[PDB]
Amino acid sequence: VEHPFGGGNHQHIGKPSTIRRDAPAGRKVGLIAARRTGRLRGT
Amino acid sequence: GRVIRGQRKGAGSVFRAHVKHRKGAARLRAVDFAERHGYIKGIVKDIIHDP
Amino acid sequence: VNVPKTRRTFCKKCGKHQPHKVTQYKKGKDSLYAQGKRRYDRKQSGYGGQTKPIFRKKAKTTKKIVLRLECVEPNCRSKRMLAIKRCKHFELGGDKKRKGQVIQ
RNA sequence: UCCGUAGCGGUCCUGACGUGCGAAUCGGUCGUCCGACCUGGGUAUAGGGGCGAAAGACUAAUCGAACCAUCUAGUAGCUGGUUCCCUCCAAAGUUUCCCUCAGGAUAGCUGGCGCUCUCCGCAGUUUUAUCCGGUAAAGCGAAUGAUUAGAGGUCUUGGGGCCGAAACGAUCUCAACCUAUUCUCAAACUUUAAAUGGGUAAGAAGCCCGGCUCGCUGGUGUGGAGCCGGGCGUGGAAUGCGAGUGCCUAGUGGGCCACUUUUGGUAAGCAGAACUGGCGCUGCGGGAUGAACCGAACGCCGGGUUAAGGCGCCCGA
RNA sequence: GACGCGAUGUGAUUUCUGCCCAGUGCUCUGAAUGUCAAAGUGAAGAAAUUCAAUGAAGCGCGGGUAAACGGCGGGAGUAACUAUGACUCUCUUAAGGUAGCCAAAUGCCUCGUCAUCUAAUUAGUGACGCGCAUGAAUGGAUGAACGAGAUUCCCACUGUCC
RNA sequence: CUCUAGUCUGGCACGGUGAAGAGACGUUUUUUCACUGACCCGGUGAGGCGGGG
RNA sequence: CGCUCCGGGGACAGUGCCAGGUGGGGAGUUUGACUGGGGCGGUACACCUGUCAAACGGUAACGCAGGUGUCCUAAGGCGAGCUCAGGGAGGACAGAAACCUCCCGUGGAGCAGAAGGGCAAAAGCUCGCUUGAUCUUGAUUUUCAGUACGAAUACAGACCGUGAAAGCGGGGCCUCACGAUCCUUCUGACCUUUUGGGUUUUAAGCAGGAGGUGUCAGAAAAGUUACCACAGGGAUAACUGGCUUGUGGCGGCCAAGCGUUCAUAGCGACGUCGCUUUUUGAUCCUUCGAUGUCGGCUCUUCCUAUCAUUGUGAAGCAGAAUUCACCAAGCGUUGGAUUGUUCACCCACUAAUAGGGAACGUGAGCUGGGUUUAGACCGUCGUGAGACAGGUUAGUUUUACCCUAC
Ligand SMILES: [Mg+2]
Ligand SMILES: [Mg+2]
Ligand SMILES: [Mg+2]
Ligand SMILES: [Mg+2]
Ligand SMILES: [Mg+2]
Ligand SMILES: [Mg+2]
Ligand SMILES: [Mg+2]
Ligand SMILES: [Mg+2]
Ligand SMILES: [Mg+2]
Ligand SMILES: [Mg+2]
Ligand SMILES: [Mg+2]
Ligand SMILES: [Mg+2]
Ligand SMILES: [Mg+2]
Ligand SMILES: [Mg+2]
Ligand SMILES: [Mg+2]
Ligand SMILES: [Mg+2]
Ligand SMILES: [Mg+2]
Ligand SMILES: [Mg+2]
Ligand SMILES: [Mg+2]
Ligand SMILES: [Mg+2]
Ligand SMILES: [Mg+2]
Ligand SMILES: [Mg+2]
Ligand SMILES: [Mg+2]
Ligand SMILES: [Mg+2]
Ligand SMILES: [Mg+2]
Ligand SMILES: [Mg+2]
Ligand SMILES: [Mg+2]
Ligand SMILES: [Mg+2]
Ligand SMILES: [Mg+2]
Ligand SMILES: [Mg+2]
Ligand SMILES: [Mg+2]
Ligand SMILES: [Mg+2]
Ligand SMILES: [Mg+2]
Ligand SMILES: [Mg+2]
Ligand SMILES: [Mg+2]
Ligand SMILES: [Mg+2]
Ligand SMILES: [Mg+2]
Ligand SMILES: [Mg+2]
Ligand SMILES: [Mg+2]
Ligand SMILES: [Mg+2]
Ligand SMILES: [Mg+2]
Ligand SMILES: [Mg+2]
Ligand SMILES: [Mg+2]
Ligand SMILES: [Mg+2]
Ligand SMILES: [Mg+2]
Ligand SMILES: [Mg+2]
Ligand SMILES: [Mg+2]
Ligand SMILES: [Mg+2]
Ligand SMILES: [Mg+2]
Ligand SMILES: [Mg+2]
Ligand SMILES: [Mg+2]
Ligand SMILES: [Mg+2]
Ligand SMILES: [Mg+2]
Ligand SMILES: [Zn+2]
Repeated sequence: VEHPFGGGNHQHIGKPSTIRRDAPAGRKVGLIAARRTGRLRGT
Repeated sequence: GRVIRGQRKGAGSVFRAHVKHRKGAARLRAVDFAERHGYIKGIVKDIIHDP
Repeated sequence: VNVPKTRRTFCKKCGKHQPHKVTQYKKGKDSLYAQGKRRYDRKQSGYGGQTKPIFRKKAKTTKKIVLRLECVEPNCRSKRMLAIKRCKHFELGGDKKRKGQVIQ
């Protein structure tokens, strides 16, 4: 009820944390409009 | 569901800035004839800490 | 099933048996100005969402095949519908099967 | 940062108390006690909103959507109640349909109102005729399927041979095969085939003759059907009973038990059927007791006699 | 005003953080173009109307991304005592679980096997790994100090008990 | 399942002034370069703006 | 001297209205039924055959064995001509099995399918011609309320096919092969209306087919709740108590054998008869306006199917030790490590360390270790909320002064 990531019998997200830019408020959490999501290697 | 924490920040009244002990808006001098065609001279009085 | 493209059968306008051209009936395109379509279009307008039921629990696999029978007479040219039983495969006038031949 | 007081908090005894001091307190024991510390007052954020070092916690003893009023006497196929007497009649838990299975509609069972006749008709019954059946039984020396044993057979091919290099030759043999017999069976086998049962008939709406009509049918005023006009009453088996007919209609649509037949199950006070009778709806006599068993059904009484049961005493005999 | 603000995951230090972009997400690129509404354009028709072309974004198509969500095999033969079995073959998916670690708060079988602790241990600890169903920021391993956290043993102490 | 805030995108209107160019069958379509006067932003106590001398 | 206050943008941002995409951020709603509880599994939910089914008909169960959502331009309709399955005896290659011929052949074949019935100059096989699988009223039967749909039977009115003709045929030899209203689509008439009249498009009607509701007399529909709520139900599960005893436990009868010999000292196969309710089932009768749901501790009583002790019988009883059996429940049946345990296993003592019941005795007697709310962690599963007779940790145990009994 508090967050779209909350709930479950394990502390886990359960959905891709990368979210589109034109998402409604209350859903647009996590990594907003992300082009890539990893450890920065190189440039 | 309930309105989330990141949504609640835009309404204000709890998440507003703590600006009680701040010294003022830090900005440049306004542009005029002196600063547009020549130069003006001022003096540094003191250096203060802004919270 | 297999039916030929020609059938000598009764004609209501002639009052006699005449040869006919036999085709397969297909459903025509829905007109936008039928009364039920106009009523449906005005009911679906605005708010309220979908108003009429949308059938989803389909069970049958094949349709009933309707033959469109046409009088070959120049004066008459009268057509009618003749339904047959449900069949999965249907073909108009092809490969008239024979007896006593070799299966290969 | 450590021990530790005031302060703040609330681990354990799962102590006290638990119609308590108290709608969360008390005692001992405990955590922290210079910092993300404690605290008054002012002020801000208001209900699908706030606020949350995040327990769905807190938001005036109310929180997984506060409180007050109204819509509102919200709806409920569900639960509980539903108020005087007497008289008469009197059920159903079954068919079909329904997102139907704790409910309705429908038919059945019931009641009320009558009416048309009587002062021939009808029957939870039999007799006499005439049809229907495929259960009980029986049969497998009759079909189908299952199945036990010997016996006699030729070569109809073989499994072991053996005297033949060998020949449908000698010649034992064992099994398939054939032929008469024999043991044992069938809800989804049957030649046979009951008992009980299910239909019709047992007259006047019937027989009988004569005539007429037809566009139907035909060799044929042939056949068939429909019309008229007459004549025949011993009312054509037994027993019993007055019948026929039309509206409106409540309740019911959870049933259960027993002889016999019978399905599943090891069985069940188990589950599911058929027939009839009960209990439910019903008291009484008996079975000590008792929904269903035996007898017998009921206005208030007197006399007599019984049923089923009984007759040492309880306890009539 | 990017040494800032906003949105997430993990949770000091030390040591690491392997492989997979097939799936679902996120992001990029595009008249090189399949689908594609309204409006606009053209044609027919007496007109209502019909047909056709054009056809935005988004879906499709292609690239990137796992400290995004997540995932990370199966069967045979083979060392000349027995066995195990480095090695080989084959089936295969986007890889086939790497370093570690373990009957763990995670192991059904299970009270696993061995050692130790006891007179006796389904408890504890240390090893073994075939792991139903361990595993690397859904973080793995370790680890001083700390804990009204969970568990085992010993000394001392006692009415917990005889 | 059926909707909906928000958001992306297309059309019409507010909505003008010129230059070129590319167009399909002289109207009109659209692409680019500019202008300010609608419209928008910032600053200021609207303090020396543009040309000329 | 001047006309925007200076700059920065600018016919675009932006605003208004439509159009498409996206949109559990939010709203509303749904998430069938039967059911030896529910869920999972199945369809006994619409149909057909044989049986059940008790010789008219009808008749149930998640009763048994099965089948169906098709197939056929002929596998429909006539007419003609043949006879099938199988077997025997023969014939170059030819053999178990290719083809020809003779004889026997009551159907042992075939008729599309599941099964049943039916069928021999045929209903089967092969040919020839065909489209009665066409149009149109009514009536009837089946299911049944005696309503529909589906399927079917006799006619009647037409036009036809075939055969020389009698005749037969309006689908399949018969019993199944399928679908309302509303809407859409097609066909039919020199058809009706389209509103003050006329013409023409269009539209609405009438009549017959189709597009489909398989939950098959026909809603348009995914989950989770251990955070949960209400109306109820003992019509329905999880305790006890009942019926039953498959299973568990205990006991018999017969005696092939074991026992060096020897069935029966002590045992006992193959069979068979019982008992008990300290095992688990099966069932759902009582209880859901609540009967406190596992153990352990404590305490009392009862049972005998007797471990020891008293008295005895029998041994393959020399003594000692140990087995079998009888009368027999009077008296005993322990201290501990492990586990919440029941159970189990081990150490030690002993005379023996027997088995059980009392609402699986005993929570207003205790305790709360386990199980079984809400907080959390791990593994597996699920996209997710969450789930796990899978582990781990923390988690309020109320009242007697009433009656009886003591
Ligand atoms: Mg959410
Ligand atoms: Mg997962
Ligand atoms: Mg609209
Ligand atoms: Mg300190
Ligand atoms: Mg301190
Ligand atoms: Mg307490
Ligand atoms: Mg007290
Ligand atoms: Mg006091
Ligand atoms: Mg607000
Ligand atoms: Mg806080
Ligand atoms: Mg929670
Ligand atoms: Mg109901
Ligand atoms: Mg009731
Ligand atoms: Mg029969
Ligand atoms: Mg018999
Ligand atoms: Mg019964
Ligand atoms: Mg009665
Ligand atoms: Mg009675
Ligand atoms: Mg008695
Ligand atoms: Mg009397
Ligand atoms: Mg007596
Ligand atoms: Mg992360
Ligand atoms: Mg990684
Ligand atoms: Mg990808
Ligand atoms: Mg490994
Ligand atoms: Mg211990
Ligand atoms: Mg260990
Ligand atoms: Mg993993
Ligand atoms: Mg993990
Ligand atoms: Mg949404
Ligand atoms: Mg929702
Ligand atoms: Mg149900
Ligand atoms: Mg009968
Ligand atoms: Mg013939
Ligand atoms: Mg006819
Ligand atoms: Mg035929
Ligand atoms: Mg939970
Ligand atoms: Mg649950
Ligand atoms: Mg309730
Ligand atoms: Mg009950
Ligand atoms: Mg019970
Ligand atoms: Mg037994
Ligand atoms: Mg012997
Ligand atoms: Mg019952
Ligand atoms: Mg009670
Ligand atoms: Mg009690
Ligand atoms: Mg005894
Ligand atoms: Mg108990
Ligand atoms: Mg008690
Ligand atoms: Mg208690
Ligand atoms: Mg506990
Ligand atoms: Mg819990
Ligand atoms: Mg007192
Ligand atoms: Zn014609």
